[PDB]
Amino acid sequence: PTLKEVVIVSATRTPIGSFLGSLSLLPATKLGSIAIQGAIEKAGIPKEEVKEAYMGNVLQGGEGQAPTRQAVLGAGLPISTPCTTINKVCASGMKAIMMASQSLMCGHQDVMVAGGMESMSNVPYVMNRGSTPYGGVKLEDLIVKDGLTDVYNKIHMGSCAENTAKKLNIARNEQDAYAINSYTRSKAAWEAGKFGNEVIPVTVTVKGQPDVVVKEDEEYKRVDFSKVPKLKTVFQKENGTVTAANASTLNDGAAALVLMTADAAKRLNVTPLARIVAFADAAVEPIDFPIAPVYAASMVLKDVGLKKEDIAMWEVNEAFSLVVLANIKMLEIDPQKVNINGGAVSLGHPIGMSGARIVGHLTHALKQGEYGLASICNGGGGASAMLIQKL
Amino acid sequence: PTLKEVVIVSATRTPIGSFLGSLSLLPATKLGSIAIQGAIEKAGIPKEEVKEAYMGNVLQGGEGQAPTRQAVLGAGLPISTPCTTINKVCASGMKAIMMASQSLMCGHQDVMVAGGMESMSNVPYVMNRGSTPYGGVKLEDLIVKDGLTDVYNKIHMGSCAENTAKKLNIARNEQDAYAINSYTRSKAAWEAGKFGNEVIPVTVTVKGQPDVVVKEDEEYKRVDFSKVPKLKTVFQKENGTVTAANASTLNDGAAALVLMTADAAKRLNVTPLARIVAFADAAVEPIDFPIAPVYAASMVLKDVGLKKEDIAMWEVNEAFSLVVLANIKMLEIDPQKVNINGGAVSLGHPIGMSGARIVGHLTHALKQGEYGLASICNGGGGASAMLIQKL
Amino acid sequence: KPTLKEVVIVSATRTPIGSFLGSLSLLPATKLGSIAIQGAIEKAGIPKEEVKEAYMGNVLQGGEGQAPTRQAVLGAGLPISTPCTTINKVCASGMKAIMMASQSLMCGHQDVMVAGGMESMSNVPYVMNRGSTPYGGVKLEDLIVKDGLTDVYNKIHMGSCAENTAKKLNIARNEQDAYAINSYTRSKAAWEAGKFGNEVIPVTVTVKGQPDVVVKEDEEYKRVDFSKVPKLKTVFQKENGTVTAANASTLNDGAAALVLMTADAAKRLNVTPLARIVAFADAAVEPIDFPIAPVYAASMVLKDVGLKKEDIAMWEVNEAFSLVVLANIKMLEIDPQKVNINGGAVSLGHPIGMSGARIVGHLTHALKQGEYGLASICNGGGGASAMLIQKL
Amino acid sequence: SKPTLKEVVIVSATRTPIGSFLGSLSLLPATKLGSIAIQGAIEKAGIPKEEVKEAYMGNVLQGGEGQAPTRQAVLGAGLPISTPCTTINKVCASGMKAIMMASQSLMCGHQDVMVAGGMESMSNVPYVMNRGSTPYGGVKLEDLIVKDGLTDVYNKIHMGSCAENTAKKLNIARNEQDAYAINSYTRSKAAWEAGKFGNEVIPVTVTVKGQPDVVVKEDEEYKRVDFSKVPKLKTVFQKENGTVTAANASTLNDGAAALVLMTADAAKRLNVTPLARIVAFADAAVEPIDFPIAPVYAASMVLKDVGLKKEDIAMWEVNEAFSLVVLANIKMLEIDPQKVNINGGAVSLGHPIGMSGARIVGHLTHALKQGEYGLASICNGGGGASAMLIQKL
Ligand SMILES: [Cl-]
Ligand SMILES: [Cl-]
Ligand SMILES: [Cl-]
Ligand SMILES: [Cl-]
Repeated sequence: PTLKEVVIVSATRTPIGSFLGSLSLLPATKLGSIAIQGAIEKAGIPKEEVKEAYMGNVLQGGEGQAPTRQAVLGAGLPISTPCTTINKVCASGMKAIMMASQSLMCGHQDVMVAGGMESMSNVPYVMNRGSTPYGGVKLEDLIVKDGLTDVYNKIHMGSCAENTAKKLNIARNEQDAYAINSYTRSKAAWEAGKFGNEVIPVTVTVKGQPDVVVKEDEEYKRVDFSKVPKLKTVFQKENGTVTAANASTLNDGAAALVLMTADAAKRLNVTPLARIVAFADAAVEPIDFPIAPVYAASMVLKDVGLKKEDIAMWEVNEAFSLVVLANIKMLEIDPQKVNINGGAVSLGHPIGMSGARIVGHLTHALKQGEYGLASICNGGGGASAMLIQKL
Repeated sequence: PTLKEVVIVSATRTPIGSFLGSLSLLPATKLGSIAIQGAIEKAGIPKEEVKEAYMGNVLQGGEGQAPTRQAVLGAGLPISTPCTTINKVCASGMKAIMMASQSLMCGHQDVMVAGGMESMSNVPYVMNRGSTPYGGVKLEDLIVKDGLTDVYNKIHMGSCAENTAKKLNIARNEQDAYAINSYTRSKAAWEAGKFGNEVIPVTVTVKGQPDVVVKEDEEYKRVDFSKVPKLKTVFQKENGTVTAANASTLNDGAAALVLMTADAAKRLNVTPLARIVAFADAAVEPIDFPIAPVYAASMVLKDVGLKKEDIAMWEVNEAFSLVVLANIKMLEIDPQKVNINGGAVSLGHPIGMSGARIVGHLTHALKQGEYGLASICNGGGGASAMLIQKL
Repeated sequence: KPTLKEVVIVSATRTPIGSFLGSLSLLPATKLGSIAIQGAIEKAGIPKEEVKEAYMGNVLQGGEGQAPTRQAVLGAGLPISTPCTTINKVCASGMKAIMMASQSLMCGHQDVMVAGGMESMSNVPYVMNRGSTPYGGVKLEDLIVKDGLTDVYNKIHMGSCAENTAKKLNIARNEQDAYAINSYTRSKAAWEAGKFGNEVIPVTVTVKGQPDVVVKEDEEYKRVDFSKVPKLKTVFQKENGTVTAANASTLNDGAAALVLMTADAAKRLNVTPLARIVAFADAAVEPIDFPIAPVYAASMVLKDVGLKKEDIAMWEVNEAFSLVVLANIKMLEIDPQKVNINGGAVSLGHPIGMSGARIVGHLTHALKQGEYGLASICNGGGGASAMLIQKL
Repeated sequence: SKPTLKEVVIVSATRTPIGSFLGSLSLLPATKLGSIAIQGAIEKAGIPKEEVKEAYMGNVLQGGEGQAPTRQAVLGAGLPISTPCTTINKVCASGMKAIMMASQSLMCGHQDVMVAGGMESMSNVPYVMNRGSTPYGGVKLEDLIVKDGLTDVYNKIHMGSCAENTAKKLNIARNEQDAYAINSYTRSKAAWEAGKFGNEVIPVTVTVKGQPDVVVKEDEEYKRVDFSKVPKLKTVFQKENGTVTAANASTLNDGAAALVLMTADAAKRLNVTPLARIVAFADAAVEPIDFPIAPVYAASMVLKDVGLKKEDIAMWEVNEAFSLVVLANIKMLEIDPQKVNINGGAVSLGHPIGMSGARIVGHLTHALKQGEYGLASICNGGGGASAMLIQKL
C-alpha cells in the first residue's frame, strides 16, 4: 500500500485575546470547541465524517481530564471520536497537523481535525506535594516554569534569544524595526478584511452583563510606536536587545484544520484549499532554538527538491522578532515574503495554537499553485516546518 | 512509496514505585531517561541511531518545559533528536508507540524511541490565577482534577466503573476475586524471574545517604487478602463494588521501546523481538470507558482477519478489576490467557506509562510466532489497542 | 478605696474609614495607625517626645509583621524609647486599649499615652496549616472569617448569633432596616454638616505614575441604595431571617488614636483637655448572646459612678449590626434620638480593631461642656466594653 | 502626688511542660495549653473558678487560632462565661506584660482577682497568602513564625542577626556564648532531676485515638543537646565572624503559663496564703536592632523606681532569648552570674514566645526564699523589654 495524499479542506481560528483580556473567561478547551466547530462548518461536511482529533496544548495543568476530548465533544463531534493532546511546546499546533497527516498517509483514517489551543490567562500556579518547608515557599507560575524557562540553561526563552542576537549581531534597533513592521502588517491586514474566511467571532456571555462580541485579534491595537525604543531590555541587563515589545506576548486562542485524504475529498464532493506536500522536525542546542527553524525549513525544501525562491510566502513564527530576523539572514530570503500579514509579536502567541494558526493562514492567503512554507521554533531547541501548495 | 513494516527491537522499564514510595524522589522525566537509556542498551545500537522520540505523560504540570526532551537529553541522546510529549490520558504510553509506528510506516524516520513516563508522587496542587475569593482559596490536586475525574459526569473514574458493574452485572465478590488473582500472578511472576529482561534496576542516590537500588515492583506486596472483602467501597458508599484493593493504585514508573522499520533493523543487524501487526483507537460515551477496549480490540482483530482464539496472550490494562471482567465478559475470552503475569491492580498504574509497559511485557512473554493483544482504556471514554506477533 | 490620678483626653483623631478593597486598601493597618497617631499628637499640640507609651487595638494581626503597635508608633516618628503593646479584645480592642492606657495613667505609671485601634481588613491574608498537604487538596481559610467573624463555640458567623437575639427580643427585619436607613441618613447629614472637621484627617494615597487620591471622608455611607434595602435577602439565615448585608456592618479599613494624659500633665504641658475619663467596665455573657453584653457593661459603669441612664446626653453603642443597637435601646429603655446621633458602623463601616476607639473619640468631639457620654461595644466571644466620659 | 494603690500578690503560678517544635505538645493548640495552665493555677491557688474576675494572656502569633484566643483558653478551663478576656501582644515580652497590665487593674481596685499569663503553639503557626490578584511569575506563601515572630521589620533581618550586632559591640565571643548555653542545659537537667519544678509544672496527657496515651511531664528541649557538637556548629545568622548558633540560641517551642493574681485584701478574704508580692515593673525600648540591651534599662528603671541596688536582688531571670542576651545583661549590670537563670532558661528549656515572660516570673515565685527579691527581665522584637520585681512572702 502506497502513501495517501493529504489535503487541507478548511482552516479556522478564534481571534487571539490578550493576557487576562477579551477571551480570558473561556477555558482553552472551549476556544478549542469554537475553532473545531467552525472548521467543520466551513469544510461543509457532516461532522460524523471526522474520524479522530489531535490538538496541541502546552500548558495542560488544571484544564481537567483529556483536554482534546473536551474540545471535541464540546464542538458536538461524535463520542466515537478518539482524541490525543500534543505537546511539542511552541511547535504543538503544527506537530498536531503533521501527526494527523501521517495517520491519513497510512490510511488509518480518511478525515481528521488537527490544531492547537491555549489559554494562558487560565494557566495556574503550583504547590509541590509534600510537607511545607519551614520559612515559606513560592508557588510557581506554570507559564514561567513549564512554558518559558529553558530547563538546561535555567533562563527565560528571552535570555536564550540574546545568545543568538549576539552571535548573529542582530541589534536592538533591528528587532524593534521588525516588531513595528509586524504591528503595521497586522493592522493593515485586519483593515483590508484579510481574515474574513479565517477568523470566526466569539460571543462572551456573562450573567447579568451584556454580551461582548470578540471579532478581531486584540493584541495588535496595544502598541505605541513612540514607546517601542524606550522599553528596557528585560531578559539581560547588560548589552540586551530583547524587549516586551519586540518579543511575542502571552495570549489566548485556538485554531483547527479539517484534513482529508484526496480520495475522501473526492467522495465527499469537497474542493480542498491546499495540499500538504512535506514536513520536518529539526533540533539544535536548547539555547539556540531561534535557529532550528532554518534547519527544519531546509530539510523540507531539500526533501521536495524546491529552491527557497520557489516559496511564495513564509510563515516563520514570531516567538521573538529576533527569531524571524535570524531566519531571514540565514536563509537569505526576501523579507517582503515573510509574515506578510503580521505574526505572533503583534497578534500574540497562545503557544499551543500558533503553529496551527500559521499553517491555516497560508491556506487562505496563498494564490492557486503557490507554495507556502511555515516554520516554528520550540522550547528545548526544536522546530517544526511544513510545506503546502494552494489548489 | 509503500508503507514500511515496523518491529519492536527492545522494550525496557523501571520498576513501578508506590505513591510516595521507593521512586518518589525521581521526577517522571528522570525515570524516562532511565527507561530510554536501558532500551537503547538492550537494543545494542548507538544512541545516535535514534531519530525521534515520543513519550506518553498525562500529568505534565510542574515537570518543566518539554518533558520528553528532558527525558531524551537526560539519557544522553543527541541534541538533534526531536521530541513530542503525548497525552491520551491512561492510553498515553500505547498511543505514543502507535504514532511513532505511523511515522516509521511513512518512511519519515527509520528508528524511534516511544513509551511513557509518570511520577504521580510528584504531581503538584494548583491555585487558580486571579483574585482570591472572599472566604477562602481552594488548592486542587492535579491527580484528582486532571487525572481521575470525568469532565462530563463530574465523578471519579471509580464511579464510572460502578456504572459498568451495574450494567454488566459484575459484583463486588467477582472484582475482589479478580484482584486477588492479579496479586497472586504478579507475585508468582516476580518469583519466577519473569521480568529479568524487561525491568532494569534504579539506583536512588541521596546526598549523605547510602545508595538504594530499587530492583522490583513495589505495589504487589502491599495487600492483605483477608482484608480485601472487608474494605469499604470508597467510590459508592451504598451497594458499591469498587475498593482501594480491587482498583489500581497511584504509582511512579517509565517504559520505553526502540522501534525500527524492517529495513533499519536489517541495516543495523539487530534481532527484532516482535512485529507490530495492527493498532486502533475506539471511543464510547465517557462514563462507559471500561468497555472501550472491547471495541478497540475487535477493530484490530477485524483489520487483520484474526479471531479472538488466535490470540495467545491478552494484556487488558487493569485500571480496575471491573474493567478486565467487563472485557472478558463481552469478548468471551479465556481468563487464563488474560494478564497472565499480573497487572495494574497489583503492579500499580503510573498512568502515562502503563500503555507502554503492557506492550513491552507482551514482547518479552510471547513465544515465537504467537500473537499478543494489548488494550488500554482511558479517561473520556477512549481505548487504544495493539496487536503484535513475536518473532 | 484607691486614690488615683485623674485621666483626660486631650485629642482624638482618626483616618476616614475605607471600604473593603476600597480607597485605603493599599495602606497596611500599621500605616493607618501611624497616620492617626501623628494626627492625634498634632491636634494635641504637644511634643512627640512627651508620649511615653502606646497601646493599639488590632484584631487581625497575621501577616502585619513583628509588633504592629511598634510599627505604627515608629512610623509616626515617635521616639525609639516608646514602649508599645498591641491589644486584642476582638471588636472591643480599640476601647479596651484606651481603658488599659487609663489604668496605667491612674496608677501613676505613665503621665501621657497614645491609645487607639487600627485594622486593614482589605489586607488580612489567607492561611494554610503547617504540615503535609492532604491528598485531594485543601481550602486555605480566610482569616477575616476564621479569626474575625466566626464564633468558636457555636461554629457560626456573628450575624447568625445576632439572629438568635432578634428571635428572643422580637426584633423584626423591618425595624432593623429602619434602623439601618436611619444610620445612613445620620452619617450623611453629619458629614454634610461638617461634624467631623476636627476628628477626621485626610489621607493621600500615592501610586508611582498615577495621580494622587486624597481620601477626605468615610467611603461606606455613600454605598447604599435605600430602594434595595427592603428587597435584600437575609444572608446569615434564609429561614425566618432578619439580618442583611445592608443592615449589618461591613468590612473596612481605618485607624483611630487618642492622646491621653493625667490632669497634672495637661497643666504642665499647657494644653486644654477635651474630656475626662470617668469609668469603664467589661462584661461577658454566653458567646452567642454578644449583642446584649453592652447592656450589662453600660449598667455596670452607671452603677459604679452612681448615675442614671437619663443623665447620659449621648450614647455610642457600636453598630456591629442594627440588631445590636435596637437590642440595647430596648433593654436599657433609652431615648433613640440620643443614640448614635451622627451615624455608626452600619453606615460608616467597621474596621474591627478601630471602632471602639472611634466611638470614644466621637463622643469627645460631639459632647457639649459638662455633658456625659457613654460608649459601648460588643465583641466576639460574648463580651463588651463600656466607657463613661464627661466633656470639659 | 503619687496615687495610693492596692497591694498585688501572686497566689499561684503554674505552667505546662514546654514542648519542642513539632514535638510532644504539637497536637495541642495554644488556647488548649492556655486552658491547661489556667485550670492548673486556679486549682493550685485553692480558690473557686468563679472568683477569677478577668483574664489577660500573652500570645504573639494569633493567626488561625480562631476568635478571641484568651476567651477560648478561659472558657476551655471551665471559667464562667461572665469572665472578660484580652489577648496581649508585646512580642517576646507578652507573658510578662500581661501580668503587669493585670497588676495595674488590681492596683486601681478595678478587679480583686485576675489570671494573667501567656501561651504559644509555634508548631501550629500557619503560613499566609496575601489577599488580592495573584502576581505574574509566582505567589509567595510566608511563614508567620518568620514574618511576624522573628524578623525585625526595620532592619529586615532575623532576631539572631540583630543579636550579632550586640555580640560585636560588647565583644561577646562564640565560646563564651557556648559556655553559657552548656551552663543553661546543665542547670536545666540539674533542676529537673532535683524535682525543682514539682509545684511549678503540671503534666499533660496527650490523647490520640487508636494510640496509647502519652503523658508529657517534663520540659522536652533540654535533653536535645550534644555538648561535643556545640563548638562545631555553623553560625547560622551571619556569614562573616558569627557567634550565634542553633545551640546557643533559644528554639521554637510550645507552652503556656498562668498566674493567679489578687489584691492583698482578696487573699485575706479568700483565706489564701500569698506566694509573692508584686513590687514594681517597667518597660524600656531602644533601637530595634539593639533589643538585647533593652532589658538592662528596664531592670535599672525598676531598681531606681523602688530605690533598690542591684546587690539587693537574690535571683535574676533574664530571658535566654539568646545566650548572647544574658551575657550582655550580666556584662552591663555587673551582677553575679551565679544569681542569673539558676534553674535553666529559654536556651535549654525552649521559648514559646508569648509564654516565656510569664514562665520566668512564675519561676521566681517558686524559687525565691522568704523575704528575698527576684528581678525578671525579657527583651522583645522591636527593641523593647519588660521588667518585674517581686518579693517572696
Ligand atoms: Cl524538540
Ligand atoms: Cl479518546
Ligand atoms: Cl470578653
Ligand atoms: Cl516595645
